[PDB]
Amino acid sequence: NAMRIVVALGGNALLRRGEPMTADNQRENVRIAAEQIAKVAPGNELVIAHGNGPQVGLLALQGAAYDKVSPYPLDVLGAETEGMIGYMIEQEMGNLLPFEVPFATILTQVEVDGKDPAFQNPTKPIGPVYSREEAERLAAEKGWSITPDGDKFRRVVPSPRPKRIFEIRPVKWLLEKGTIVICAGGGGIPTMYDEAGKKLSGVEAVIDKDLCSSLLAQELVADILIIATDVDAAYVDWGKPTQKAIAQAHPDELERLGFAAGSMGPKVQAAIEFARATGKDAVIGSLADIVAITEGKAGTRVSTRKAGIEYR
Amino acid sequence: NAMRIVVALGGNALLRRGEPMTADNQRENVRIAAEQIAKVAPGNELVIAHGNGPQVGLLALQGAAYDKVSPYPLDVLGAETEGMIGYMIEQEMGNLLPFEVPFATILTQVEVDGKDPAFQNPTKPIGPVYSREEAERLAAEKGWSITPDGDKFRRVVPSPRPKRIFEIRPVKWLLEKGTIVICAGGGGIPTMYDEAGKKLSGVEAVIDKDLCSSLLAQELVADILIIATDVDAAYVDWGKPTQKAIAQAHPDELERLGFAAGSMGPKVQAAIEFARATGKDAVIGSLADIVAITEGKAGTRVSTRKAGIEYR
Repeated sequence: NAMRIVVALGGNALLRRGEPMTADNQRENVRIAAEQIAKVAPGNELVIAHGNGPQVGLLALQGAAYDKVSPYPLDVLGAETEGMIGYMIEQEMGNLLPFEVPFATILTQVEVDGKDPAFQNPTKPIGPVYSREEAERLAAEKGWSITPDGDKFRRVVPSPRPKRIFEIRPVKWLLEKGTIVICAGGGGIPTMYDEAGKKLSGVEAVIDKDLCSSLLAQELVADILIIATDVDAAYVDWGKPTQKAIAQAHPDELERLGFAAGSMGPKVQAAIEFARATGKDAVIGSLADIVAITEGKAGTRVSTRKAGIEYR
Repeated sequence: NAMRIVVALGGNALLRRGEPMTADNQRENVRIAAEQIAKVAPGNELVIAHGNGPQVGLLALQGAAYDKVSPYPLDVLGAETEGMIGYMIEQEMGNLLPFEVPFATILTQVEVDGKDPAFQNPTKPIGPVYSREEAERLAAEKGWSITPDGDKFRRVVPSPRPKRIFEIRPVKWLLEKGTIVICAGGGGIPTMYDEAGKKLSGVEAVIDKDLCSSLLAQELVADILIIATDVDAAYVDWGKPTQKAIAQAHPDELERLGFAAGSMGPKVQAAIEFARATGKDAVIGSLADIVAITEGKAGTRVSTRKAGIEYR
C-alpha cells in the first residue's frame, strides 16, 4: 500500500547546462519535474530533496561582485537557496495536486563533524574565477583555499559528510498528517558544534545532496530512496555490443564492478549507504520513470535483499 | 496555562539603522532577540514571524548590480530572505533551549488579491537609486513604477493586503507537537491566482509583516499577537507634561485618538484588525518586556474585551 518515499532531485533537474541561472529557466524545469513527481504523491508519504549547485553558485558570484557590503558566508547562501528552490517546487506541485494535499518547505540544518577529512581537502569550486594576483590576495586575507582553474584560480570549499539532520521530528510529524515535505535542499545548511559541543554554528561548506538524502531517508525510516538522475539506469559494458542496463544489484557487486567510482560514483555510494544501513532499497533512475521505479520496473535498484546482479 | 503566541519581530530587531547588512551584524541582533523570546517558550506554543526590509533590499541591490544574468523577481527574493533569516533565528534559539524543543522554519506563501488597490498605488521603495535617465529606461523596458528620491528615483512596488496563508495546516500540526515555528518571514512570499483562479504564481510585491502576522495569528487561532517594536508602548501626550503610556485600549478609542495614523499606524492597524477579528488581544511593546507582556503587565494591549482606554 502506502510507501514513504524520499526523492532526491538532481541539479540538472532544476537547471540544464548551457542556460542562464534565471528564475524563468528554473521554473520551467521545476514544472517538468513536478509533473513527474506528482504521479507518485497519491496515497504515499513524499519527501522531496534537491541540489542547489547553480543557485548557490550564482549567489556567490553576485555577492563577490558587490563590493559595498561584505557578502554572506556559504552556509547562509545555502539557506537562501532552500527558500528559492523550495518555494518553486512547492508552488508548482500545489498547482498540480488537490489543494487538500498539504505542503511544507522546511529549512534543513545538517550537522557535520569538525574532524571530517574534507576540512583538510576542500574540493568544491565556488565563486568567480580569479587571477593569480587576486586569488593570492584573497587566500592571504581570508584564509581561503583555492584550486587552479586553467591559468586562473577558483576558491574551493570542503564537502564534509552529513552526520545528522536537525529537523527530522517536524518532517515526520508532517508526513504523518499527509504533508508533502520539501527539505534537505542543497544537501542542507552545513552546521558544526564548537569543541565543547555546546554551541552550534554555520560552517562554510557544501554537503553532497545524495549523501544527505541517503541520511534523510535513513533518519525518516523511508521505504525507498529515489536518486533522480538524467540517465535511466547504471549500465555495464557501456558503449559496447554487450551493453546492459542494471535492474538490481547488491552493494557488494556494485563495488566489485567499479560503480562506486566514475561519474556516477557519488550517487552509487549514497545508494549503497542507504541500502546497507536500512535493508531497504535505493533506486537510481529517471523522474520520467518514477511510477515504474516505485513498482520495481525501472531504474537501478540498489539493495541488500538479494546478492549478485540482475539486468534488464 | 499554555498559550499560543505569535510574536512579530520588527525589522530593527534584525538590523539597526546605521550598520551594514552583514551576516555578522544580523546574527548579533538575532541572538539578543532569541534570548528574549526564549523566556516565553516553555509551556507555550510559539510562532515567530519577522520582517525582511534590509535583507530583501540588499538582495535587490546585489541582483541589480550584477549584469551577467537577469536577477530574480521580488517574490523569489522574499523566499530567499525567509531562508536566511529563519535559519539564524532557528539556530540561535536552538542554542538556548533544551534540544528536545523541536524547531521548524517554514517557507510561507501568502495569497494576495489581484484587485487590491495597492497594485494601482505602489508605495514600497526597493533597489538602487537611479538617475532620471536610467529610471526612465527601466520604466519603459520593464514597466516598473518609480518614485522621486531627491533629484533621483527609486523603483516602488505594491504592498497589497494579505488574504490567506497557504501553510496554516502544517504550522498548526507542528505547534500541536510542541514545535517552535518560524514562519511568515518578511510578511510572506506574495502570490496571486490568475483570473480563472486555477494557477498560483508569484507577484512582485511585499506584504506588511504586521498585517501578515495579524492574519497568521487569526488563522492559527492564537491566544495573543505580540507586535514587537523598539518602543515599550503607545503613548498619549507624547513629549508633554501629561505624557502617559497606554496600557490597554479598545480599537474604537485608538482610532478616535489618531493612532491608526502616524509612525505607529501600521502596527496599530494590524493590532486592531486582530482584536476585532478574534476577540483576543494584540500587544504592541518591547521584546525586553515579553514576559510581562504575556502577563498583562507591559505593552499597549489592543483588545475589544473592555471599552475605553487604560493608562500606566
